[PDB]
Amino acid sequence: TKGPDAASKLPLVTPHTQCRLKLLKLERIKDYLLMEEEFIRNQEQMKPKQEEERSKVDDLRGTPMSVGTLEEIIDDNHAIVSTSVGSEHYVSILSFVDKDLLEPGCSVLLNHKVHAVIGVLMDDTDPLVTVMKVEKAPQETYADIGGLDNQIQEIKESVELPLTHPEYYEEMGIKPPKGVILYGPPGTGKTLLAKAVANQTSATFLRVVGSELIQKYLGDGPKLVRELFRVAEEHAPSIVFIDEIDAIGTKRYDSNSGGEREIQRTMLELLNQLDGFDSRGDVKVIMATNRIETLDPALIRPGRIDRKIEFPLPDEKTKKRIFQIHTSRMTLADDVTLDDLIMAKDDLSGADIKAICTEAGLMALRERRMKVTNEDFKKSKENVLYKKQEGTPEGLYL
Amino acid sequence: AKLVRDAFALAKEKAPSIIFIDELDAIGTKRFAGDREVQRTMLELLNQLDGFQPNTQVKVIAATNRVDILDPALLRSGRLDRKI
Amino acid sequence: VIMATNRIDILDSALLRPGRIDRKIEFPPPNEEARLDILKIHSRKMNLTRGINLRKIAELMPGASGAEVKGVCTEAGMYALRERRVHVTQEDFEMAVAKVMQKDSEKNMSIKKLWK
Amino acid sequence: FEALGIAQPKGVLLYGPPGTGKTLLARAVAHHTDCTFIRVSGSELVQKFIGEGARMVR
Amino acid sequence: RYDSRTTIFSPEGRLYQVEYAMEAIGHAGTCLGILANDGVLLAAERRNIHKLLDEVFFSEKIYKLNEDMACSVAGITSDANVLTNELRLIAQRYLLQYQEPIPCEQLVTALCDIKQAYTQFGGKRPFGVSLLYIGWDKHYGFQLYQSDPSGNYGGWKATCIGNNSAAAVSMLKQDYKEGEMTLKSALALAIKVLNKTMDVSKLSAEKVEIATLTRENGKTVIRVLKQKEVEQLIKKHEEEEAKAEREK
Amino acid sequence: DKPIRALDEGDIALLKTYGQSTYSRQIKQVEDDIQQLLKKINELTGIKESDTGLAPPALWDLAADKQTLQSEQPLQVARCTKIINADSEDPKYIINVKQFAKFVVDLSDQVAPTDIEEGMRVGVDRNKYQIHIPLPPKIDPTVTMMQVEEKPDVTYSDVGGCKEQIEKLREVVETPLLHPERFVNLGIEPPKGVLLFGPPGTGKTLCARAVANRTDACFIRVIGSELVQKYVGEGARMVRELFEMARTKKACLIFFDEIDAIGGARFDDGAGGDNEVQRTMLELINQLDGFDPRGNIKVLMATNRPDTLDPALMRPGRLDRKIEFSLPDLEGRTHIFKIHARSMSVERDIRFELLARLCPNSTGAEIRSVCTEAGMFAIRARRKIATEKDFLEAVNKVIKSYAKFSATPRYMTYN
Amino acid sequence: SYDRAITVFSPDGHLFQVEYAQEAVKKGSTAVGVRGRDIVVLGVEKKSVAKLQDERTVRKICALDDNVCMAFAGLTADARIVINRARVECQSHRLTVEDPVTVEYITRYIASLKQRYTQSNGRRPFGISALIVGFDTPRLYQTDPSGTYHAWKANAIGRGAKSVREFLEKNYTDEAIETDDLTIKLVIKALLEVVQSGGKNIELAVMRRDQSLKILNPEEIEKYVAEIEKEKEENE
Amino acid sequence: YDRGVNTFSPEGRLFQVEYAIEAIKLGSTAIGIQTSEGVCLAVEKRITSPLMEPSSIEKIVEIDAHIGCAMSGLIADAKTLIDKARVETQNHWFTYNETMTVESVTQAVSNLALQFGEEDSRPFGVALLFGGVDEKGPQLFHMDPSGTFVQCDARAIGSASEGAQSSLQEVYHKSMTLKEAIKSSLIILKQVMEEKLNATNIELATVQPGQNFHMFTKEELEEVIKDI
Ligand SMILES: Nc1ncnc2c1ncn2[C@@H]1O[C@H](COP(=O)(O)OP(=O)(O)OP(=O)(O)O)[C@@H](O)[C@H]1O
Ligand SMILES: Nc1ncnc2c1ncn2[C@@H]1O[C@H](COP(=O)(O)OP(=O)(O)OP(=O)(O)O)[C@@H](O)[C@H]1O
Ligand SMILES: Nc1ncnc2c1ncn2[C@@H]1O[C@H](COP(=O)(O)OP(=O)(O)O)[C@@H](O)[C@H]1O
Ligand SMILES: [Mg+2]
Ligand SMILES: [Mg+2]
Ligand SMILES: [Mg+2]
Repeated sequence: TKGPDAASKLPLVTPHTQCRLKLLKLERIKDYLLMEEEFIRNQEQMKPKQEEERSKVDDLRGTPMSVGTLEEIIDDNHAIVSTSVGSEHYVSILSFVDKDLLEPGCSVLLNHKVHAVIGVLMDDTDPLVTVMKVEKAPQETYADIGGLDNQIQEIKESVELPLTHPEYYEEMGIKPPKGVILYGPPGTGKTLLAKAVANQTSATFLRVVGSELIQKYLGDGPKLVRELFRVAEEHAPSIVFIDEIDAIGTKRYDSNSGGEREIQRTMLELLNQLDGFDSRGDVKVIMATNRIETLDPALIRPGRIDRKIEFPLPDEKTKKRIFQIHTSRMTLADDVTLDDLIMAKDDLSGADIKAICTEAGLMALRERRMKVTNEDFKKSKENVLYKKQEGTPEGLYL
Repeated sequence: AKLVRDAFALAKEKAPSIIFIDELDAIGTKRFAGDREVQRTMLELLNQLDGFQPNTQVKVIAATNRVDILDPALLRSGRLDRKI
Repeated sequence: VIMATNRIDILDSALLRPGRIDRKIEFPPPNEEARLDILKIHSRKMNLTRGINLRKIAELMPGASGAEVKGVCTEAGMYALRERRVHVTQEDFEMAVAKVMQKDSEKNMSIKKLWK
Repeated sequence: FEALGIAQPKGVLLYGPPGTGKTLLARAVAHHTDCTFIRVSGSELVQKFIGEGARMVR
Repeated sequence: RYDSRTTIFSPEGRLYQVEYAMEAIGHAGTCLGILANDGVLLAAERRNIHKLLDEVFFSEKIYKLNEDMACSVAGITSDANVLTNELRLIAQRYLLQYQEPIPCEQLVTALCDIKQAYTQFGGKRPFGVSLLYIGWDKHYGFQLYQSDPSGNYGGWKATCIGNNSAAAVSMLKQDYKEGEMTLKSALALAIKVLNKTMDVSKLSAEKVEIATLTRENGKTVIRVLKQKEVEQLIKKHEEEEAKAEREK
Repeated sequence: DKPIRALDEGDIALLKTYGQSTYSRQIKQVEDDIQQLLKKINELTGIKESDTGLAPPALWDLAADKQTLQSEQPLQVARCTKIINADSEDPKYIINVKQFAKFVVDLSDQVAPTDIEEGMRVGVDRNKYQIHIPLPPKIDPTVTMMQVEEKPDVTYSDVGGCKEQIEKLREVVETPLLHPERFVNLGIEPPKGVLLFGPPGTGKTLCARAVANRTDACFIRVIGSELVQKYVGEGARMVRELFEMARTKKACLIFFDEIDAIGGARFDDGAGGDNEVQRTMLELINQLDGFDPRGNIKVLMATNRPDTLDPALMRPGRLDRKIEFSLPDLEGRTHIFKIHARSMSVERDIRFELLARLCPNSTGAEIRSVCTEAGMFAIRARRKIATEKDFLEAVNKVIKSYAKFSATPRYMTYN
Repeated sequence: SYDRAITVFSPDGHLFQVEYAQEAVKKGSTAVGVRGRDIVVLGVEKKSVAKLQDERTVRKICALDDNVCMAFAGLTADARIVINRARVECQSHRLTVEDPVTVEYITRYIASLKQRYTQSNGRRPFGISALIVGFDTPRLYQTDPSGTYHAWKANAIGRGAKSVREFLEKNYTDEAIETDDLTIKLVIKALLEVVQSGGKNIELAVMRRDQSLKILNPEEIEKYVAEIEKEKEENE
Repeated sequence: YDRGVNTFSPEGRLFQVEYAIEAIKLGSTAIGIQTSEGVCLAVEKRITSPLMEPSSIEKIVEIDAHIGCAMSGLIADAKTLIDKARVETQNHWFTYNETMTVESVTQAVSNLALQFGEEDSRPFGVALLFGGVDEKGPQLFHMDPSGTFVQCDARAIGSASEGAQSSLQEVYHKSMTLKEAIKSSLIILKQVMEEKLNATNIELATVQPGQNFHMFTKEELEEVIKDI
């Protein structure tokens, strides 16, 4: 089974104000951590059997242990095993090995001298895949996202609600959506939403770049994708986030480009994993891309990617929410009227609002002030907002 | 290259032998590190063609769907020349 | 991350967004006082002769790059070297400016007169 | 920045006409940084190979 | 791409060829127009000023369409020539039909309509010429008008097109007083804005031509300023700059 | 403007002190020691002992394992390349040790010369390389895992709107197997290959799953990632061994899912291109048709981009029948809607013909997504029955919300 | 691949250039128009002109004839051409037949003229949509770059179309157009739902029964805006 | 092959007219039934906004006092064809002092339609249902962008054409009366419409031999509707 390896996270300490309540909650966290440290330190200290078992098994197998590939199972205790050098050896299977675990192609621990099967290596996970697993959940939560109520609701119905409440889906008869593509202009909150869902989820989370799943050697790309998805299968409730799928999701086309055909083969293996022969199981996929129109139709089609969540440039209410969230830790003055920044049509995104807040803080620091003002925000708006050149036509239209 | 040499030697051992090389585009691809090994195989084949000369009973027929991919050195004069 | 590049408008607006790049610092061609500062900076080790007014040299360089100022100083030094001297004169600086400020026009009045 | 509540700025893009001191300013920063100043050109991360540029960036 | 033909709408509804002509107008020489009480003037830069070019027309950028009208020019030379000739033809046709000078605005619209045609019918490239119009009539007095390659026009009191048009229009926005501007103040403003917009320093007079329009005893005289008065205008501007230097 | 003044050390100290410091220092120190404490716990536990093949104690309980270790000796696997047979009394045997070398050895006295035939694989001792035991013929592991051995639960009643495609498929992969006598009587050799092609999500993989569900023969779901191997010529050998395994089974079925991966177009103007992938594709071409007749191996190939395939592969001697899956008609889309809404808790008054007509150009996958979205809408507002309005909203959300930019003012052009 | 010509049907029967022509309207400033029992009113988002620009030439409300006026949204030059053609056709119709041109007839002519530029290649379609209001009975029609006209009790075209229409449907009541001042106030409110500057960017033209056009000066519009604000001040 | 009206395909098909039928498919549903008692003709209105005057949606037009027409597809092409039909009817009356037969009216409209490419343009992307009484009796004709036209006892065009056509085949016989034809058309329209059927989402028209007048229904629609 090998249930999910959910990322560990400390409880959120709120209020975020530098008050005594935050001190008390943080000191409660420190208290419990010290309790855990004391118990885990005095556990092995007071430890006075299985040592005979270890002294027999380890002595019999000996060190070092070679790692080979099982090729054939001839007898109940004899196997043809190929070493990493590609040389096959007819070796013996020692008694202290589960015969049901031995399968062709499995990674098998052999003795160094006689290469006899001393055990089976379970994980044998590519290091480029085990690094995709998330161990420390990101600090961003659903409370750090301003607006985006529809997008958050869709992503929760897709990858969150089925885990907590599969009762609705089972009762009505729907198979819950198992693929979501977060597409929109950059800086709108796609990666932020991925961070938030990773923080909230109780299922294992795999983060991919859409470009680290691509390897030098000819066949290692699709093989790496298959390994990643198999690992996702192992920890049954899983979420596989592939940021910037544009890297491999680009539309298929015919050209010589010996590397591009491997690119397309890798993406073909990806879409086979998403929806092909054999079921995919209880593993959700979240994909993010700035440009969706350049993606291959067979990748973003329903059944492979069930939902296409659009992240538009924030509107007035959403922008006001972003400003309220990102100046929450600030010390605003009384003359500040955030509205003037929220209005007008600068086409500023959530990342733009974050930079506006940061630059207003820097402007206040320039005047040796730890509290921001309206003038600082106004200066920061023009200082940071200068991104696009023209983006507009002339006075043709009345 | 060993396979090509052994096949040609087996053709030599039998007096009336006909070699049939299908899909010459695979090993007859123009040169440009598996390219090195493919070149070794193709040049061994070329040497085998250059080997026999006294109108020996060993004759070879090559079939391909592509001629542009085929190495022009394969055609030459003392090698496969009957472009049927 | 510090990223330096010309052609600000040709790099995609995906690394240009505020999250990836928080500050976009423009390096306009040096103004007159900036050109004076650059001239003073790059002539520190050059043995200048009294009557080497660098303000007038900055006037004679209407909107250079800043590397062109260093090239101007280098070419004045080259004229001094070719004359086998170690000092630099004002006329030397002005004519070095003229050489470094070599502009290539269309040289085809037919093309220039297309746009009336 | 922690007390202000803002997030520390990360990226600085020095853009302008050529020969104005962008990489000169980068060199000056590298001289007084008391910190690691890994340098990258715009063409060292290309490679002829698929996924090698991304791997080298990583 | 949707810019191969003038009659192809972009998916966002933008005529890319028309916008290309508008942006190409920026290549043309700077020409500016200022309205003022009892006067209206155009100024232009001679651009190509090579010593082997004889100056025999004296009005390479300013043209007289009607008795009480004049136009500037900024765009393709051939398109400018045909547009000016056709402007004169329209004005003379109106005068022949009605025995009354064409009231400025209509003339603009007339030409503009024709330009619009070149942006609608296929097989014809849009007129890559934008031009200013100055005039006077019995309805709205002195008028200044701005045209576009698309055939769009607009009334203005002070506007410039060509090289560094944005800087000129910003300077005019800063240094124009609606209602209380005269011909002399307008000429000084035009000289200073030309000096700032033209990268060349000291604004040598032979590189700039100024043509004014004024009403004199019901004769609506259109004058093109000779070099001699531009010398004294440049000297006046230099002496005002020297006087402003006194603050330091 | 006024230049920004520098931030002197006194200013830094004032800004970091002239403010909240009653609990700021304590809060920051507590957070830092919290992080350090977490690191301490993680380090001090820090094992997560990896699972190894250690059997339960009662399973082995064997002190004779060491006796097996020291007494028995390892044997390297090598195929006897040739029988020298010098005088049939000292025959000698040329063997090939995979990639190590090739040797001239003799059998140990344990085995008989008649039991060691030419070409088979045998175990040799590591010292004198003498033959010690005959071995079963090599079976590639990944090739045997390429088989399915587990019929999916997709029947033929779950593929709506593709009646012609299903019948033409069964005419090539089912009918010539269950009832061959219907063909030999008419002297017709049925097609031995089918290429399933069409828009994505039209049901090619679903039909392949149904075929595997009721094949009754050997079904091999070829993985496109395994024919693509790191080493030169290993993919071609993969194809050879796959076809040999198929020939071992009586009248096997092979399904090359997503054939575009290894079915590109051959070229040389790219200065090398793939070559290895092209060589594997060429060997597959050779196995499909040519000398050495393929046999009773009906081949299934699916791809939703067929125009990039090699014309040699597309030639109707390897892929004889070309079944095309098209966008379902109105009746087919009604059938798909009924199929995918069968298990849903919906009303009995849903006019599925209306919904099918509301999705003119839509694949079966889009119909399934519409049904799932209707269920999602019925779940959002917690109703236990999905009504017609939910299905209409789902159709708008799935088809219309992403079809085109033809807005209603622009859609007023048609009436 | 089927959007580079006007005479090519898309595989799903779409004339994509004709559809693209409507984006030019979508890029224009909002123009709203309603009809009352005795008046026809039409407001315009009069975007602020430059400081030195004369706003006399910038006209969006143009009177086709003494009994019918028209406000466009889209390309300004195409609008000028269409307005001139409509004036010429209305005068010609008055010449041929004594009775004045009906608003329905002039809208039919404008729609046919726009359509005839979408039937031939090498002829760019008009990129404007028009609201034509007149008396024959107060009638309001809207054209389309495609060449289709429609009769409406109330529209709004241009930049704000969905928002202003959404405001309009649940605001156009029988009592809303009961009084002429009520209808003008409704137009002002509908325009203010999109034009977020107030007064300075609002231009409303009202044509009464058997009367002439009257562009509302920026003092009567200011008074109506103040009255609307006073009426809306009942929330507190 | 699918870029001009003058390019033939390897199969011989013109891949431009078929696109015009596709343009038809996204119009609005129109049912027409011809019975010995007359012709009935129903259309779904597809109202877009309450502000929009419903009388502006001209899905039903009067070609003459005896012949009416229903469109489906582009408004511009349909109105051009309808004006052409009216002009031909008036010209035939002028030059022959008789009412043009609906077959001849459809012939004239089709003759205009076939000229999509004839001169050294594009097909009219609209199907027309011409109902009306002539010297031989009531008649119903259907015409498509290619200019092919045929008499149909009961024809459905626009969207929902397939389902409405199937139900029409199920529920149509030769000896239907006008009232039962109206009822069948209305029930089919209700079953093929996403919006609830009422007096404002559909319009009805009918022609009778001796009752050519009243070539429409105005507020008697509810009379048939609530007696469904
Ligand atoms: N709706 C939002 N609410 C709160 N913060 C936001 C929002 N949108 C963006 N941000 C802020 O912007 C930062 C950067 O945005 P993010 O990482 O989500 O980019 P993105 O949308 O994934 O863009 P890209 O196309 O570059 O991947 C986030 O860390 C977050 O602080
Ligand atoms: N006729 C149909 N009836 C029912 N479901 C269908 C039908 N056609 C397609 N589907 C649905 O489409 C889903 C995905 O389609 P499928 O896996 O066959 O894609 P494909 O067309 O082979 O695409 P790819 O190009 O990725 O190979 C299936 O899970 C199935 O539910
Ligand atoms: N402000 C300046 N002061 C002094 N030297 C400068 C300045 N700007 C540019 N330079 C000169 O320009 C040269 C390098 O310019 P560089 O930084 O490469 O420009 P860019 O980054 O635009 O290519 C240096 O030798 C430096 O001396
Ligand atoms: Mg992101
Ligand atoms: Mg540099
Ligand atoms: Mg598939």
